[PDB]
Amino acid sequence: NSKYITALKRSEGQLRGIQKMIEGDRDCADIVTQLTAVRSSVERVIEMIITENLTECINQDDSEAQKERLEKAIRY
Amino acid sequence: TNSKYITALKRSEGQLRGIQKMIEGDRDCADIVTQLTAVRSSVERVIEMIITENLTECAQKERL
Amino acid sequence: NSKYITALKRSEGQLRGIQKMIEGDRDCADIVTQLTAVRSSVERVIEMIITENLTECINQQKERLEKAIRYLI
Amino acid sequence: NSKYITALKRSEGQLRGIQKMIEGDRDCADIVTQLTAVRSSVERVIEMIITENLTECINQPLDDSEAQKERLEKAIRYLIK
Repeated sequence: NSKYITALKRSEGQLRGIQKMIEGDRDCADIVTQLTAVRSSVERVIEMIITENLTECINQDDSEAQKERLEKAIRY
Repeated sequence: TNSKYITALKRSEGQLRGIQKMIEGDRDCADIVTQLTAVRSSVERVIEMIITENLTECAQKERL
Repeated sequence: NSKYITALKRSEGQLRGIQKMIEGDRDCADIVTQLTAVRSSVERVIEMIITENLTECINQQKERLEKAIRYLI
Repeated sequence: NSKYITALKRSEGQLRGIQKMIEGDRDCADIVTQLTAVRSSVERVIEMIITENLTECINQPLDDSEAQKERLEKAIRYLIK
């Protein structure tokens, strides 16, 4: 649980860093590179919740477990 | 053009604080996945707007 | 088992058609959307084989558990 | 573009491979190992067409400037797909 808190705190702080870069008129490729890392850290939190939710979801839903399986095959 | 993207990332920054409050109060994790997917999409929208901002008047900035 | 002849044979003719489209020097957006359709239907066949594997372990045991650790590589 | 053609031929041919692994009933962790292999070869073809299209869009641009923002369409497909 609190793993996901600290990871989302990292993503929140990185978005504050990117705001300070846009304020500093930093280069748009440097902006896009850091925004890309934020996108990836949020997706990593999504992957970790869907992994944990699958591994208790098979020990038990309805047809929302196919969403979890769809997600894991698409990320694979 | 700066404050446009500042405001959009301030909105995403606060949505990540909201999702931390959702995790701390133990909500259904479909709701959490949906909100994080909205955060990822609003970040992707800012990426897309910045890239199509400069490549009209672009030298070289790229990404994968 | 023999449900999935048809989606895979469709994905075969789909990839043959993309080969003709690239041969026909046809538009790139059309080519990558037909390729994403291939990849999605192959993913859907993966998804159905995983899902009916996961139901078949329920009403009969490590076989659910290394199905779970398959999805997480 | 024969470089794409060889990889799509490998993809069709082991799709026949997966189909005739269903026509043995080979049990199915090995057929989804092979289906995963098909999926990732099609995805690395998709990524290759998309990058060399993107460097075609930037490096060899259209003479209509407003129609050269089909940069916008390849960037939106790059991001959300």
